[PDB]
Amino acid sequence: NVAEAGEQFGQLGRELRAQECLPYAAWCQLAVARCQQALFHGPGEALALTEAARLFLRQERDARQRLVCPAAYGEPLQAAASALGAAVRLHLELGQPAAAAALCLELAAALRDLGQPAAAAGHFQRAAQLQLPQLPLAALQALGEAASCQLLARDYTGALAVFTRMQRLAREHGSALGAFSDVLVRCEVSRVLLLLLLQPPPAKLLPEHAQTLEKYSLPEELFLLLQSLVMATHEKDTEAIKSLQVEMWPLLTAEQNHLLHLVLQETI
Amino acid sequence: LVMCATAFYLIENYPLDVGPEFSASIIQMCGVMLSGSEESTPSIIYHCALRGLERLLLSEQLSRLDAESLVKLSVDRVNVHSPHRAMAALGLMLTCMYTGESVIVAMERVSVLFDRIRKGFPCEARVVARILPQFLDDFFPPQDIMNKVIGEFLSNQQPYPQFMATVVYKVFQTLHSTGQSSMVRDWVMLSLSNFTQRAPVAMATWSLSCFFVSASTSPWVAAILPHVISRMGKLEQVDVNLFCLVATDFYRHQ
Repeated sequence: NVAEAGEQFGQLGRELRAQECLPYAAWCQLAVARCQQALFHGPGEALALTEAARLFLRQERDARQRLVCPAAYGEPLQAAASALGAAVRLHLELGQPAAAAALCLELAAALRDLGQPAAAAGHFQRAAQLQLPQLPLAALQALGEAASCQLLARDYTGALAVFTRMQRLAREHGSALGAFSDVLVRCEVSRVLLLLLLQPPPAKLLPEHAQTLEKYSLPEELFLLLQSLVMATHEKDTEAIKSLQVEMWPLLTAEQNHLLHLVLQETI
Repeated sequence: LVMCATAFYLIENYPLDVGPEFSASIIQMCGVMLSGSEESTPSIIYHCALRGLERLLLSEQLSRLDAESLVKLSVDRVNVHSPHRAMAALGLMLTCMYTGESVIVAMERVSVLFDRIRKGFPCEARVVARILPQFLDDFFPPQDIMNKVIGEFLSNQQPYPQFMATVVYKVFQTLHSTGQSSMVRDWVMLSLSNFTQRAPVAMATWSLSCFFVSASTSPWVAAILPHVISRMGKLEQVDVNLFCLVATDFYRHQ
């Protein structure tokens, strides 16, 4: 009966996706999960709640990406993060905190697409603390997509907090290997373009920020042009800074090309 | 976010239809949330519950005991590290003083502004140097405002006097009102004794030239100060000649 009640709601949800409604096939998936709380199915109870998460985030690529509607206002964006609230709480009671952080990296790759880059910063740091005991290189790629949010969200001071946490694990885990050898190239080229953008006072300059700026005042091509740029902004040299962006534009990627643009304006 | 927005609409407009015990307990739930960490309560949840707190104070509805609960929570959040988080907390310290022992308790609030210059990023401390000229002239008389500025201008734990140089300039030219323009002259004498105990020799002579400009004649000495604070260090033969011209027009100003 209550076992046979769950098989009836599964035939209904598949004849609607070809019919292509999808708030109602999205409402068909939340009915499968309410039965399995009356019985106790465990890891299959969390399978009905995360196929209802795939179907409210497809109602809003047809409302903010494919059909960019000014009347679209997040009723299936409020619906998307509420079926994922009951999903993460049910892996932890069964005790698998590595599966709880797979479902929170899906919620934060939509909010960077739907144009909410400050609350996208957000949910990337929730899925790392559920992985730092378990997978310290699956945990350091969720913090490299957290630095691409706050520079869209223009949080340049909160962006110094998340770059010194990537580098403090690779000296505990990597010393570098490999997969951890490319996480440390991205974090000593981008903590140097922020301390000239915002130049911190010696009270709020940590003992980790103190070490990297004595070395300058990683590839041999790009290590030589970064010692030269910390000198000019301490000399206020307007001719020195202009010829380096011409000669550091192919070297960086366009996430590191955004931090060099905002220094040359705030010194000129 | 939407559920804390309708709590603020009840206390202002419709007080008596809900209990008096219900008004003071929405104030307390924004203490735990606003004194959370930079990842416990997000930046979008942070900035929206805090703008509604200075609304209720400007409304004349809250009680005298209900208003001073908001005063304590705003002190503890100016000394958090994130300045976008800490720029909004500086707005709450004003309004409580702008809805309101009288001499004694106002001593503690003014020195909170001076530390954000010391600790705090230069994207933050541009805001703090535009206010504090205008801020001190309104509350408490300029005999008390003068002691805190220069002794926290000359200090070795000043990370830059550059933005602290613009603070001292706008004070004196409002003190060039006709009643207090001669009291401008007495404070120039005491600060000269402090320079004889020395800063470094390039650094010590730069701070002398910025002070006599702000206490000078009207038409042309006053416009030199952004040319002076442009070059903060880097002593020059052209730098030695500029110090002589400024402090002698003050000798014929006495």
